Amino acid sequence: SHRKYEAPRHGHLGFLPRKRAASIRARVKAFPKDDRSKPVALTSFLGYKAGMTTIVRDLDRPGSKFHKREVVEAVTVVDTPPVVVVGVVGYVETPRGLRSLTTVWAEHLSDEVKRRFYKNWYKSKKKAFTKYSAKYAQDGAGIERELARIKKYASVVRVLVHTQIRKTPLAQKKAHLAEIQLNGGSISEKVDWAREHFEKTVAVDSVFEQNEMIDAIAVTKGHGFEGVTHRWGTKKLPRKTHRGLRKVACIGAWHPAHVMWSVARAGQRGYHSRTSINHKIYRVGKGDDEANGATSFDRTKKTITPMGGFVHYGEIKNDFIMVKGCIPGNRKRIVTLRKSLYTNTSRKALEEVSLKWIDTASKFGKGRFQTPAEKHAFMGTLKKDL
Amino acid sequence: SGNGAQGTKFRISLGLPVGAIMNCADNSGARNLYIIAVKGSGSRLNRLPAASLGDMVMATVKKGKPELRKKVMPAIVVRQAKSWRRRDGVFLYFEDNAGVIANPKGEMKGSAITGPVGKECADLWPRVASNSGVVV
Amino acid sequence: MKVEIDSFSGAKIYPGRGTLFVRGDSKIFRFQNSKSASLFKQRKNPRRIAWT
RNA sequence: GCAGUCAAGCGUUCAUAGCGACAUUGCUUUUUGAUUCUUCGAUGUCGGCUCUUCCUAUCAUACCGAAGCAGAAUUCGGUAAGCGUUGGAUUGUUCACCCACUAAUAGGGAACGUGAGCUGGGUUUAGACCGUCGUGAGACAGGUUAGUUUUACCCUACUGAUGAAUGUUACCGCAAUAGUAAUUGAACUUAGUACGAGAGGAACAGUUCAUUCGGAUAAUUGGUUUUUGCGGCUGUCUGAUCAGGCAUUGCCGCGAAGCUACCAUCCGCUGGAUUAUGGCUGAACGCCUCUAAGUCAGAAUCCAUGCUAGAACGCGGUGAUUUC
RNA sequence: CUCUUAAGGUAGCCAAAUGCCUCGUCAUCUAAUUAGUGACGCGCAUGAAUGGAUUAACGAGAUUCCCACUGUCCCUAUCUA
RNA sequence: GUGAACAGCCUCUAGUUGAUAGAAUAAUGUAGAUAAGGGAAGUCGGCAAAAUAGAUCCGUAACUUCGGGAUAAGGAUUGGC
Ligand SMILES: [Mg+2]
Repeated sequence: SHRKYEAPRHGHLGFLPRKRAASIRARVKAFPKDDRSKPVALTSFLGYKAGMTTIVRDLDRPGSKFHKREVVEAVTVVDTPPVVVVGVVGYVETPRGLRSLTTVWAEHLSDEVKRRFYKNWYKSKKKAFTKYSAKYAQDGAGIERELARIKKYASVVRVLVHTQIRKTPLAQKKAHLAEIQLNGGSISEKVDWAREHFEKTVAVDSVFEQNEMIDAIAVTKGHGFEGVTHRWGTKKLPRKTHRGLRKVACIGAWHPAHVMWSVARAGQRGYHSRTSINHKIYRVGKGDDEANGATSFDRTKKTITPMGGFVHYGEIKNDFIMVKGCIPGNRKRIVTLRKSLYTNTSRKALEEVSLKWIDTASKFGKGRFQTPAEKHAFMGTLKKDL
Repeated sequence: SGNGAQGTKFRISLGLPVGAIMNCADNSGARNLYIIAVKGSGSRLNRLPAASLGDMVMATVKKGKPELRKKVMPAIVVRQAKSWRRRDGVFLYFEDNAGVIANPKGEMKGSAITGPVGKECADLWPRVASNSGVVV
Repeated sequence: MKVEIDSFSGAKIYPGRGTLFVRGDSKIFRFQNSKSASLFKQRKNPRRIAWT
């Protein structure tokens, strides 16, 4: 007979079922609208999240109390070493949706990728793409025909790329492989750009740039079987409740004589796919660079890796994307970094950023120094050394 | 905040729910300010309205001049003991909570303030700032 | 961007670190972390704390 | 309880801007009556708490039509249930009442929703105190005080989790269907402007924040501590020392890591089609008319975009396929 | 002065564990009190060992408020067996 | 032994080491803990929990049956050598 007072329901019904994601590499369910009037380039990038740190920068926001003032912001540093092309895939518009028509692979497929097709790599004969490589022997034909098949039909073209996970601290040898939509001009130019990159390499600076807003697609940190209180933000029952209080009291009215799809129940928290949008890029680091974490303001040779390594991850020896704020996923987890589905003409989105300082103290405790230099300069000499 | 204020106020952590008592920092004759309402505050079941720095609150004086008691009046919050984080990265906090009595517009009833005053508050109410010692 | 100093331990305080306290007078204090701020609230004396 | 028809009358003038007597037609099933059909080999009997969902006779929020609409404010009506609808003092209360905030503090249903969900304050056993009644035993929807809240391991539903069979095994995908989400306020500016004798006094565009909700996240700050990590302390036991045991983790200070908080930070898409309504051309009716044919604009609406799942009897592309 | 029916509620005490009306009226305490207290009393239906009024001390009795206190709560988090 | 102590805590003689066991450490529990700012706003109601606590010296109101009230309240001190 009508709830006594009114309050909004606990939780978002759009994010159901709260199950564990079908895979640990979160699917990319849309790419940007293809403008065929501009160069061929990747529309998303693979990468491994490494950790977070802090930035200092002047804000450029006219009319704000913090315009022309320093602000400190959290950033996450996702470890993105260059990816490698090994295939193209053509999709044909049907009245039942996009369909993969064919796929052509590269002559040579690396061990990192090859392993992705094996459960038990070590005790296998590694016969992965052996007979398929023979298709390249007949000077063209087999391969050439299918490239032509894509050019003729095929409404959209995707490339198969994969991570060089070896260039990365991770114990995992098996590499992550994914399709990526080619958004540069002409279906023909697409497959050609694709063919001219087989076995070769694409890096993030050819995909993303400073102050670019990018979305982030990842499976959310797992937490196992959750009670109703934390899974749904439900009010706790009073201390005097017999047999428990981390519940909900009324799982339903008498009629319908059924528990309904919409009330809160205990079960899996975490490990959910999430496409989080609109994270402004704050740095496109270079791997060779020894001043990753340096600034035109803070002019010392230091790498983006904090003292002690990124905790539970290790060092950043490759190019990296530094994005504002936080991002779905935990450290070590594969992340797709997709560029935007729309042209945010905002103001927040238009602000060009210059970092003033990048934090690099140990995240493994209350870090007090930025560099080995600084720690020595401050502490003087110790019983060890010299 | 409240209204009749000049400007906007980036959110600071809430320190003072309803029923909180804070010090009175002005010459008005009042020792306490007892919080009974907050002019910003929206609505959530079971949620206590709670003020922070520079918020106008409705108060009563639980201690002090008899001619000042048993009646509800506007009040402005100049200090909070509850930690909060300025956009420049720094978490800070005062030693007590205090407010100054005021009218619905913003004009302080008294003309003095003992102790320091949060700048967020001062940058929001001219008269508070006018009558302020050290700010922050 | 300034580096501040722990006003109890003399430690360097980079942006975002620790807490700032504003005592009754208007004496502003700074701690690089909870440890020196706990010691401070405990009415210790830095001169007697071997690592400061 | 709610809504109509008539128009005497109110409304300075004027029935119908807003109302509306006398009479009169209805609607509703959260009232309360009436009935006694079901249940007396028992359907747990009030209120609150908690949580979901629905109704619209709509309080707020979107876009309109109208006014006794100058402006500001308000009131009447339409499309509208997409989204909100609160914090408290007194009472067991439902109800009521006052304080207070607010965009607004709308009304109802779901076995007077919800007791193997709680709680047990009231009513509703036996103790006891009153008043009234009675010769008395005792009685009084009169007052008063104390009075045990049981079971799920089954089926289904719901939440999540595996999984036989479609040659085998692996990788990359499609998308049917189902779900879906954002919300509301202020300040600056427009502008002391339009309007106005005055008193007063808006809005669009632009800018900066905030509320309510949601999804992640842990660099920072904070919480937490069997890191029994370091140190300090009491008592006792190992002859002393060093170093340790015992005191249900003996106690205290700090304390990484992990988890975690509007106690922390980040993020929350943009196209179309329509509704009310206002219109274009335009007859019916050689005039007139937004409508009859045709047509434009047009809403917190809806349909897509986007977001989540992925049919375990929906599908596609691709790799390798057994001599011990 | 009179009637019923023998007398006609004195001393006291009260919206009291007894007051229907009733959330009584005034005062006090609160921002706000169907609560509490101090008062008032034609008291439906208080009242004198069917005991009345007062009362220091005592109470795991009922009831109000203040200080201290605190995860009762705002609003939840974390740890151990 | 500590201490006021047949208290609690540790020990000697003596007696036990017996109450299915193994591997994990989800939810929800039962039992034991702690929480920034606020401080009863929770609730029929401070239910539960939290705060106080030994000892020495100082200090101690109304009222009263003169016995009490009273550890009233409120303070300072406490190791080791
Ligand atoms: Mg009866």
